[PDB]
Amino acid sequence: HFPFDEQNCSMKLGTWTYDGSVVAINPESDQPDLSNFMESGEWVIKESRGWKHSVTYSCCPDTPYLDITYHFVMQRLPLYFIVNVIIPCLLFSFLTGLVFYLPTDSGEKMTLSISVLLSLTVFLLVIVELIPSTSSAVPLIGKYMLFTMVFVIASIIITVIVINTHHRSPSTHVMPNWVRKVFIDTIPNIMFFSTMKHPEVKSAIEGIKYIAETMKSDQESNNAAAEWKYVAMVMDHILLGVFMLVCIIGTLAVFAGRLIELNQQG
Amino acid sequence: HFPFDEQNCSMKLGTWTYDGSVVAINPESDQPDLSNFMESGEWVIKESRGWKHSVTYSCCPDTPYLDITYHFVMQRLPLYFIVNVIIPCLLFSFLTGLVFYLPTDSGEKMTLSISVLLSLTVFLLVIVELIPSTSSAVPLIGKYMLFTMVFVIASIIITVIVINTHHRSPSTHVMPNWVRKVFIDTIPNIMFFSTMK
Amino acid sequence: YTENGEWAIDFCPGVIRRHHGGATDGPGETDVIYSLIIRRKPLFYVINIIVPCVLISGLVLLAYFLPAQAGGQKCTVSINVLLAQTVFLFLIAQKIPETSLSVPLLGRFLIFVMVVATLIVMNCVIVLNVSQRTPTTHAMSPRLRHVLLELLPRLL
Amino acid sequence: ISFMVNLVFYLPADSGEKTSVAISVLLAQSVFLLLISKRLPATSMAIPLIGKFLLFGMVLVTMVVVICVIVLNIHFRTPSTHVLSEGVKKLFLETLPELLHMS
Amino acid sequence: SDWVRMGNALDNICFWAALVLFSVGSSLIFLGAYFNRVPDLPYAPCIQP
Amino acid sequence: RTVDRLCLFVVTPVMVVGTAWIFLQGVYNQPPPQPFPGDPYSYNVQDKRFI
Amino acid sequence: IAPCILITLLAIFVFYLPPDAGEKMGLSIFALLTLTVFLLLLADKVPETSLSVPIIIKYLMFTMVLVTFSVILSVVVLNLHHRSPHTHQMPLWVRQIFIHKLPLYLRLKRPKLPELREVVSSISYIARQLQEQEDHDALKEDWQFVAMVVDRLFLWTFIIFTSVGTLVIFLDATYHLPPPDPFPSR
Ligand SMILES: *[C@@H]1O[C@H](CO)[C@@H](O[C@@H]2O[C@H](CO)[C@@H](O[C@@H]3O[C@H](CO[C@H]4O[C@H](CO)[C@@H](O)[C@H](O)[C@@H]4O)[C@@H](O)[C@H](O[C@H]4O[C@H](CO)[C@@H](O)[C@H](O)[C@@H]4O)[C@@H]3O)[C@H](O)[C@H]2NC(C)=O)[C@H](O)[C@H]1NC(C)=O
Ligand SMILES: *[C@@H]1O[C@H](CO)[C@@H](O[C@@H]2O[C@H](CO)[C@@H](O[C@@H]3O[C@H](CO[C@H]4O[C@H](CO)[C@@H](O)[C@H](O)[C@@H]4O)[C@@H](O)[C@H](O[C@H]4O[C@H](CO)[C@@H](O)[C@H](O)[C@@H]4O)[C@@H]3O)[C@H](O)[C@H]2NC(C)=O)[C@H](O)[C@H]1NC(C)=O
Ligand SMILES: *[C@@H]1O[C@H](CO)[C@@H](O[C@@H]2O[C@H](CO)[C@@H](O[C@@H]3O[C@H](CO[C@H]4O[C@H](CO)[C@@H](O)[C@H](O)[C@@H]4O)[C@@H](O)[C@H](O[C@H]4O[C@H](CO)[C@@H](O)[C@H](O)[C@@H]4O)[C@@H]3O)[C@H](O)[C@H]2NC(C)=O)[C@H](O)[C@H]1NC(C)=O
Ligand SMILES: *[C@@H]1O[C@H](CO)[C@@H](O[C@@H]2O[C@H](CO)[C@@H](O[C@@H]3O[C@H](CO[C@H]4O[C@H](CO)[C@@H](O)[C@H](O)[C@@H]4O)[C@@H](O)[C@H](O[C@H]4O[C@H](CO)[C@@H](O)[C@H](O)[C@@H]4O)[C@@H]3O)[C@H](O)[C@H]2NC(C)=O)[C@H](O)[C@H]1NC(C)=O
Ligand SMILES: CCCCCCCC/C=C/CCCCCCCC(=O)O[C@@H](COC(=O)CCCCCCCCCCCCCCC)COP(=O)([O-])OCC[N+](C)(C)C
Ligand SMILES: CC(C)CCC[C@@H](C)[C@H]1CC[C@H]2[C@@H]3CC=C4C[C@@H](O)CC[C@]4(C)[C@H]3CC[C@]12C
Ligand SMILES: CC(C)CCC[C@@H](C)[C@H]1CC[C@H]2[C@@H]3CC=C4C[C@@H](O)CC[C@]4(C)[C@H]3CC[C@]12C
Ligand SMILES: CC(C)CCC[C@@H](C)[C@H]1CC[C@H]2[C@@H]3CC=C4C[C@@H](O)CC[C@]4(C)[C@H]3CC[C@]12C
Ligand SMILES: CC(C)CCC[C@@H](C)[C@H]1CC[C@H]2[C@@H]3CC=C4C[C@@H](O)CC[C@]4(C)[C@H]3CC[C@]12C
Repeated sequence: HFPFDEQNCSMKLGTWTYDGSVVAINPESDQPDLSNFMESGEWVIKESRGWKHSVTYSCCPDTPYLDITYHFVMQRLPLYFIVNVIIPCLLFSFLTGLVFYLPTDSGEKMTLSISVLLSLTVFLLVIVELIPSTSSAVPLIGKYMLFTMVFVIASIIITVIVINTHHRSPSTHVMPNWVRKVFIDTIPNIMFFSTMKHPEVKSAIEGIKYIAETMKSDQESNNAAAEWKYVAMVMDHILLGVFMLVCIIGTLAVFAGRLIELNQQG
Repeated sequence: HFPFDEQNCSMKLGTWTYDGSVVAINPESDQPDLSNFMESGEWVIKESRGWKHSVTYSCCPDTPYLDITYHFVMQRLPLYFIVNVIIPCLLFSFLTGLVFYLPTDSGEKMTLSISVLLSLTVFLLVIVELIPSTSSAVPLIGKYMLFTMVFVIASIIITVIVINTHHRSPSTHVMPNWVRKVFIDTIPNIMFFSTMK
Repeated sequence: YTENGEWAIDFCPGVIRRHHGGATDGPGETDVIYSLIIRRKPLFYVINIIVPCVLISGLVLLAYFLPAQAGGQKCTVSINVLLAQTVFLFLIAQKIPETSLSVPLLGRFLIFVMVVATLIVMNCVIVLNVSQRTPTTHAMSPRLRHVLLELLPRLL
Repeated sequence: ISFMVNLVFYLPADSGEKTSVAISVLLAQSVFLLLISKRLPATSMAIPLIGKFLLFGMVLVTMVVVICVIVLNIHFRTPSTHVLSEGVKKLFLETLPELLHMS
Repeated sequence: SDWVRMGNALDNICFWAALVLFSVGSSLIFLGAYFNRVPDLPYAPCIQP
Repeated sequence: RTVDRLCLFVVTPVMVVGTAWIFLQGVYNQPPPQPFPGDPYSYNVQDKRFI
Repeated sequence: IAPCILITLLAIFVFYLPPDAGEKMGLSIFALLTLTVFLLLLADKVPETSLSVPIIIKYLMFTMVLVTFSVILSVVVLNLHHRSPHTHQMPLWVRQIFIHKLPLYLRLKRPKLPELREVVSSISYIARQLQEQEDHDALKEDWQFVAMVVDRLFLWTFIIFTSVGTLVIFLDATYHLPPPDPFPSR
């Protein structure tokens, strides 16, 4: 649950070379003395208590072995990690979805996406510098950071797909019927946006006719390309919505469980 | 010659307060005892030898000063620095020249060159944390990194000049005769000539 | 016993050794040697370094799908993946051991993906150079045209 | 690397890679500042010479980025968005080019 | 357009070449680790399960 | 283009002169000839001050 | 502090960069990357406690949020600029607010016989195509002017928001003087 983690840490004390039959130990009080305890800027001691334990073995039934274990329940103060780790990750995650609102014709989609990835990679140095590095379990910070990384990678891949769809040449590529039905016909129904008699004389005559046919063919080619551009624009809208939803719900699914648990337990 | 360097360090031993006329020292053996020497993951001991030395000063000719000096010739194992330092520098050096095969109309020449420069700048962190921070001489890795940095910088300068030349138009400039003769006439004759004049 | 956060103790045999008992050796010697066989739990390196590095290094394959035009940003993607790999090199330099008896797997993988990224950068540069040729500067080579456009689809 | 920022003035505005070069030089200077920050104490008696150069270079590179933004803004003007007065044409196409020995 | 088609064909074949290289090399590097388990020694575990 | 050329010829000399001044302050920085200002003695082995 | 100020100035100046240059995103996002480098710089210096946030950390996060908003609103401006005229119909309220009302307040002045039959057909077709091109260009110019007006509005808004936030933080830091008396009365 780091940095919202609670730690139970003990201190077992006993006479190393004397057993309970020659030296008996008893706690002075049921709790440790915290009267002169200096406040900690990183931890809060919720509970503290000292328990006496006696252990006897069948080999030595007349010599019990005594110890006093003091344990402290400590709760981490998470403000430092919230401010220095979580907020930049949230900003990068929010910026991840903005590429789907950035038009392909700007020529800056990969700039934005790859540079967000670069900023996250550079911030990974900060992540390693700040949080501890252990393999006992995946921390909550680690889960959120990995989620953000996968979010950025998926955004980059889907952005490349969208750009490729945008630049589909109408000559080499022909439109599948399923793409037309899904994206031009069905999906826009739920889209509430702004979307949708000398030889020389004869040569001159043929030249004007050829120019007219050239402009006509260019018009058809541009319309066919514009269909692909419209398709990519529909995918971009849906992906913007989906990625903004995934960002919010991923943040909630990561943190809200432990946050609600701590809220309910005071 | 770092990281392919060979180092000769010794250990000078002697009685601090006793001269040779009261306490005499002699080595047990010609060489240090290395029978129980644990393997080193960074150095190989090529040679080892212990030498006795006697120093007499004119002030006190009858009181020699003795010492036994054990020296060790050590060769660095360079695989770590080859893998971590030299190979990335070689990759950046190779990437430096690829900008000159990029078309100017791509609008990616500066992106490539500047990103290579930025990679080298980030790599300077690795090198300065790894390189010895001493001024006795330039380490060989330091020379190679300075080479790569200087020549990616030169590539950036020349790429800017090439882009400027590519974008020229009669509305801003006029082709001089010498440029035309040098670049359009003579050089293509001694080239592959696949590109038409 | 609380297991170490990174290391699991699998085996720990003990042996009593005796040596130097020969006449030339002189008085015999003995010792006790315990061999702690410990296994690393690699979860931290998997989550924090290896998986992000693998994904960022796989991104260069996407450069093959971008258009070979001014707005394609094919070289943008490849060289920035190389830059991110350099950042990961700085990250990994703080963790790996600093011996030279062998190359660690993490370093080997990082250098391999860096070499692959460099080759893909060269490949993208070549593809761009081929794609944006115009008749005002280049003459149409028919050998390459036949090899790529006519022979290849029929061979495929 | 700091002197490399001056090449942006010789880059044409149609290349579309000017502010990228300048801001990348700024990023490299920031990396060098990070490198130097680990090597000296944080005393206030004086600014180090290398620190003085780095601050001066960062300020100059920032000014160069601003200049590049302004130059691109001027370059991409058209009749439908701006009006080109005769005074600007006289100053910037006749007098300054011949003063500066431009082609 | 012929030049663009040639570039597209080169990019298509080179994608598969690069994918095979990346996959095979990464798989070999990590399979080196997958076969690096602790050897089956003739001793009991240090900690009883 | 004219604005760019003017900015080149205005900005590059400023950069060069500022860098040169900043680094020349350090290039010609040496400790004083004597260890103690105001004391002409060099505190060297050659210049022994015999009683 | 000084690099952060310079980065903030560049983030402001993004909004003066024309959309046609195709360079807004690079400048804004590399400013963000430089700020990330400076966050790495501060990680080795700042205290690790959680009772409060250092004011320099507050300034760094404020600058990061400013650059993030500059990125977001540059994306908005580019979306408006590159808007395809035939796929979008400009709403009338957009026309009113962003072409008639706001530009005055932002000081943006917008300036302003088979052969013969086949000849007639071809010429008429070419003229009709060019007229359609002119109409398309007019709608595109309307969208681009809306983008320019929105860009100027965001430029002024960023100047105001940067000035206010920077002044608040800097005055909070400046007027934190040590106590005149070692044992003040509370
Ligand atoms: C963090 O970790 C520490 C351990 O390091 C935990 O400490 C334990 O706390 C519990 C109480 O919550 C202790 O349990 C109590 O122990 C008392 C003493 O037991 C010793 O002495 C008796 C003598 O007869 C022996 O029989 C016994 O074996 C021990 O040697 C008991 O008297 C208590 O009894 C109470 O509870 C039982 C039911 O459990 C009732 O039947 C009784 O009537 C009575 O109400 C109790 O068992 C435990 O011993 C502590 N362990 C140690 C090692 O100190 C912390 O609780 C933990 N913190 C967390 C996770 O919040
Ligand atoms: C790393 O650095 C160390 C220290 O500088 C070097 O050690 C020196 O190694 C050389 C050998 O290459 C040593 O020189 C040898 O010294 C012997 C000393 O003999 C003793 O007896 C004489 C009186 O007879 C005394 O004066 C002396 O102090 C000793 O008590 C000599 O016997 C050797 O003789 C060899 O050279 C002479 C000619 O000079 C020949 O006539 C002989 O046949 C023979 O070949 C020799 O002079 C030197 O003393 C070492 N110095 C120290 C300080 O230990 C390492 O060599 C170096 N490692 C590298 C760079 O590889
Ligand atoms: C490296 O660092 C060391 C210190 O660690 C410097 O040494 C100091 O050098 C200065 C200048 O040489 C010394 O200051 C001088 O002290 C003299 C003696 O003062 C003592 O005696 C008088 C009574 O006779 C007492 O009142 C006084 O408190 C001291 O106990 C003075 O006579 C010198 O006077 C000079 O300065 C005054 C004021 O400007 C003038 O009016 C005089 O004419 C004259 O010029 C002077 O004040 C200082 O004591 C040294 N510190 C030590 C030895 O610890 C090195 O100079 C420095 N090296 C470099 C290269 O920077
Ligand atoms: C740096 O850190 C030190 C230590 O933390 C601070 O020192 C504390 O300063 C405060 C404020 O000056 C002190 O609090 C005051 O103590 C006075 C004396 O209290 C002692 O004596 C009385 C009996 O006469 C005992 O009952 C008491 O326990 C103490 O032994 C009180 O008289 C003061 O009360 C008056 O002022 C307060 C506030 O206005 C009113 O509410 C009261 O009604 C009354 O008028 C007051 O409590 C405190 O004792 C100091 N701690 C020490 C000395 O250890 C420094 O102030 C701090 N420096 C900074 C931040 O600048
Ligand atoms: C070193 C920094 C300064 C470099 C200056 C280089 C100049 C080179 C020479 C430029 C010659 C231009 C000739 C053609 C235009 C003539 C008419 C005219 O002036 O109006 C045009 C502006 O044209 C300008 O260039 C105005 C000056 C720059 C404005 C940017 C902000 C101030 C400078 C940067 C900040 C300095 C402090 C912070 C950084 C240190 C049209 O104006 P507008 O677009 O309709 O309205 C602008 C309104 N706005 C300003 C609110 C957006
Ligand atoms: C602009 C492009 C071509 C790069 C130019 C690099 C030049 C300026 C660099 C590269 C190597 C440098 C030299 C490397 C080492 C030394 C020795 C020492 O006494 C400092 C100066 C001196 C002599 C340097 C002077 C400047 C230098 C020659
Ligand atoms: C450049 C690409 C192809 C490979 C990238 C990985 C590099 C670092 C790998 C490939 C082959 C590897 C070598 C293969 C075998 C040996 C012998 C062994 O006794 C020591 C390590 C050493 C010398 C390896 C060092 C690391 C190495 C050089
Ligand atoms: C990465 C791709 C491209 C190339 C892979 C080549 C393979 C065969 C190389 C890469 C790394 C190499 C290993 C690196 C180091 C060692 C340790 C040494 O004591 C024995 C050989 C051994 C175990 C090598 C065996 C061969 C090896 C596995
Ligand atoms: C600048 C804005 C836009 C973005 C960054 C938000 C920063 C400044 C916020 C996030 C969390 C905040 C802290 C949350 C709680 C506390 C504890 C108490 O002592 C009040 C102030 C203090 C210490 C806040 C100071 C401001 C703070 C650090």
